[PDB]
Amino acid sequence: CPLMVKVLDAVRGSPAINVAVHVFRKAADDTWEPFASGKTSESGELHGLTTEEEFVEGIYKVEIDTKSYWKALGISPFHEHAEVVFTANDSGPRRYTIAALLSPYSYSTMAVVTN
Amino acid sequence: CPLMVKVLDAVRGSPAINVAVHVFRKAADDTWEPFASGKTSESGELHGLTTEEEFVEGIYKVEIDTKSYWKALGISPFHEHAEVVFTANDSGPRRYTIAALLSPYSYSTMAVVTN
Repeated sequence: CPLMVKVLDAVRGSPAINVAVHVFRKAADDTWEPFASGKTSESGELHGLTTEEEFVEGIYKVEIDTKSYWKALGISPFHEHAEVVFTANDSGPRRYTIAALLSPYSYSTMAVVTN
Repeated sequence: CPLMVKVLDAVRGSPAINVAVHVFRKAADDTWEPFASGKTSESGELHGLTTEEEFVEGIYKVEIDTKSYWKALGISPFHEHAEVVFTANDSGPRRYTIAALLSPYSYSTMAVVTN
């Protein structure tokens, strides 16, 4: 699969489990259309979001529901959600891993694009 | 100034100068309404976006135009922009500094909130 999302918790030093993730694709009319979604696994990963056939060039948004994650742990967070917005280009490199490292008032996100 | 934005460039070890920033506020009908915009100075800072009177409670989105930054520097980055989405002023007025540390395939953002 061409798109994987990984979410980690910097407060507890753990995968961020059962985090809701929504992927959207930008439509011609510039609105965001649901594309795929899921919850992270026990390893903080969400696999299986799409297939090579379905994941065509375009602008995509990954929304990670960090607020709900923190609230279920009893912790007061700053953000409503985390967002990752990027163009998929299949000129060269074919697999995208979108990683997010969560803290209450900060987050870091990285993209690893390989093979 | 209740809202300040600070942007740094992790490739150069410097302020990220001339970075466009657009702030949106969610309206009663749930769409993102333009609220304020500006660009970072030579110190990577953006002051003057709003006033304590205008910066009412709401859900705000700070969009940092990182792709246009990397490309005005001749570089092809991953993200379209860096987004910071948060509820503001729901326990009374606060001052928010939204900071972002930029790399071509990653960024970190953090919020300092003071009363």
